[PDB]
Amino acid sequence: PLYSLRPEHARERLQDDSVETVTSIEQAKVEEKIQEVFSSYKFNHLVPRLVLQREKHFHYLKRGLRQLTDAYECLDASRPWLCYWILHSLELLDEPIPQIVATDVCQFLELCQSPDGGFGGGPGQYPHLAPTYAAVNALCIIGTEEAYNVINREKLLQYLYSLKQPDGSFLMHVGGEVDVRSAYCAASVASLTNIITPDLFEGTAEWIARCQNWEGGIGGVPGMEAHGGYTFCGLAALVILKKERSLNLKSLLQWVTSRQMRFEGGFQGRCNKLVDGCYSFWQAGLLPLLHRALHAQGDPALSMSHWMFHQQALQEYILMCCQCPAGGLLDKPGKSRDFYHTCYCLSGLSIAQHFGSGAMLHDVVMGVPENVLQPTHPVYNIGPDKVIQATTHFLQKPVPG
Amino acid sequence: FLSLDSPTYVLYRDRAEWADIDPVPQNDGPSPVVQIIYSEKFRDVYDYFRAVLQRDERSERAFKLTRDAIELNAANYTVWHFRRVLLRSLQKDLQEEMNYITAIIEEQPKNYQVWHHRRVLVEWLKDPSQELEFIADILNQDAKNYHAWQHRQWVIQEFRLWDNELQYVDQLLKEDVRNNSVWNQRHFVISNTTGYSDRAVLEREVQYTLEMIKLVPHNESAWNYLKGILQDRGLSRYPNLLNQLLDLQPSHSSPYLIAFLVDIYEDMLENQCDNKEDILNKALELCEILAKEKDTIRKEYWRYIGRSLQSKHS
Ligand SMILES: Cn1cncc1[C@@](O)(c1ccc(C#N)cc1)c1cc2cc([N+](=O)[O-])cc(-c3cccc(C#N)c3)c2o1
Ligand SMILES: CC(C)=CCC/C(C)=C/CC/C(C)=C/COP(=O)(O)OP(=O)(O)O
Ligand SMILES: [Zn+2]
Repeated sequence: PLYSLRPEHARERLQDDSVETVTSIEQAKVEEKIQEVFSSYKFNHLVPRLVLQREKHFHYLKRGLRQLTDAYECLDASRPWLCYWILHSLELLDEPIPQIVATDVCQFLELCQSPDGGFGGGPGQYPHLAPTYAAVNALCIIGTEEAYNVINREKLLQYLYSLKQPDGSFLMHVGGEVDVRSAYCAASVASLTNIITPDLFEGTAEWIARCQNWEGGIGGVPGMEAHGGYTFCGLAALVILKKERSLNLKSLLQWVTSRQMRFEGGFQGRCNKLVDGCYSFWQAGLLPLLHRALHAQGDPALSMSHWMFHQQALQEYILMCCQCPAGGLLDKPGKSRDFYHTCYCLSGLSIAQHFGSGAMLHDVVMGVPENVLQPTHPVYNIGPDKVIQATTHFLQKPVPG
Repeated sequence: FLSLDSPTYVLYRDRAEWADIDPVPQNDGPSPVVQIIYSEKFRDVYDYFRAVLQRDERSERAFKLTRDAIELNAANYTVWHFRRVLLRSLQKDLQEEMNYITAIIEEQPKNYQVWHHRRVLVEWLKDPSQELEFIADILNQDAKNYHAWQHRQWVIQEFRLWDNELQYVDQLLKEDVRNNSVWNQRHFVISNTTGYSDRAVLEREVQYTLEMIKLVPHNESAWNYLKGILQDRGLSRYPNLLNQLLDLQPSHSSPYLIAFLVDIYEDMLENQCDNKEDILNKALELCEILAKEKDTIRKEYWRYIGRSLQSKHS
């Protein structure tokens, strides 16, 4: 019944060839900890039931959306993210955003918006591409005429241009660093608000492909190790610019699929590193992207009902190991809950239980049927309906200049 | 001067040399959202940072204040930006600043801002003298720190310090041959120095990799490296590899060896090989074994490879 509890699964435990290194030891430690969770039912003599704690997760989010303890002082420069993560989690849990909350969020992101374009981490903070991606996304989840108008489109385009580099990349912020995240953030906000000029992403697709390395995945900058966070940013950015073909899609596919842990069931962000609930999105989310990329390329072998990753196993890892009894989700057992992980663990679960390739549509919901979440768009990670709604709305206005 | 965690630390509203300035509290609007209930020390420091930022006061006390703001939230890029403004405007000793950032990175190595700041300093002083060594100490605490490896690659590329890096790679590979970051660094050094076209180097590299594989058959890093340096020109371009791998299959077997075999067959089936009939079956058999027994977690992927191989070699 449950993939992770079957006896054969025990064979998937790490084989260290009797050669111990920091990597094997740490992989073994986490595996031992995950095995405990898996066996706890046989141990306590209870029949296993995988239940997503909606009610608990809802209170956690509902409250965080309003106020947080000093434990989040370190996110004082990431408030638009907090809005996005929470609003999106509630969105996935299919919980409505009272119009009074929506307007306060809209008003708050307004204070965050810079006079010169983009959004900052909080009121009066300089603009930065990461919080700009978060705000636009947050505003789009709300999807009202009020939210949409918050975005100063002319200044946004202007800000995007101030970050563009000759080699095709973008700075995260003025006087800041550059990496593939900026490429995605820029492409994401520019596409949704329809401000893409003919030369805005000149050479971007090319710069991103330079980030794909020998492993098949994508690194932060050319020459860097392949990582799930940057790989999602790279491929997703390319899908927006309709240039996925610029990548060796086959080595990428082989790389991401190998990132799923044979034992844990979840994903790691880099080869020879530990599994982590948030990568249920960054890594597993790549599969829908490649599925679509290959299909538009005319691939005749693509499955008609599943993504190219073990959906059941990823749902089992998330449901058994990533929930906090108090509400919220996390990295792995032993780690503390946080909204970031709550947002991406749920996003990842959504992907794992929802397949769609044109006319075909097939679901897989492990545990109780109430576990099924709302679908999420693999490129923007907001509801497919919010995507369509926002793009349709911003196409009513012309591209600035 | 007065450490933020010192027993005699005093809030800024209680400091004589700050009586003239009125702090500027943060405006979260009338109906706050994701409102953080900051501690006393925190909002005191930022209320005054906001004051100094608005007035755009480029003073030494402002400079000292940014340090406290940074310590409370090293991720506040706005504060780091103002600090760099003061560094130049006040003409601060940059080596002194190098000492400072060295210390903060030691404390918080998994932070984007601290590394970017160091890069800006190294760029300003045009001095990479202490970089390779500083990074080695960080990497000594966390051998896989992404920021550290990215900084290392930057310093090496910009100042052309390649001469000793392959040796450093060998040192760390000996420490942990499973460190994927080191294998990446290995590929980084070789492709930017000699390259993988010099047959002597490709020879040396594949021999070393195969050697590490014999020692640790289940280390996916050695395998990914072998595949990455050979997939370029095509795996079927090297006829001896196929059977050589088949030689250690009864003993040094792993789902990693099985998969490489499949990778060698599909390149063969794509480059006009003898007995295409038999190879396509060999491939489809391995795919099945993987999807059903040896590597079931990737079953959907292996059934796809099986199908696609049929779709084009049936
Ligand atoms: C490696 N890793 C794997 N799981 C988590 C991590 C991060 O170390 C990590 C992830 C992404 C990036 C990038 N870029 C940098 C670090 C990480 C920890 C963490 C905790 C919270 N939290 O709420 O307590 C919020 C954020 C956060 C804040 C702002 C933006 C983003 C984003 N994106 C994430 C956190 O981020
Ligand atoms: C839109 C956007 C901002 C996307 C970025 C997503 C993302 C998850 C980036 C992570 C990059 C990073 C610094 C990883 C290494 O940290 P680590 O060593 O702690 O992680 P690891 O050990 O799991 O590799
Ligand atoms: Zn995580």
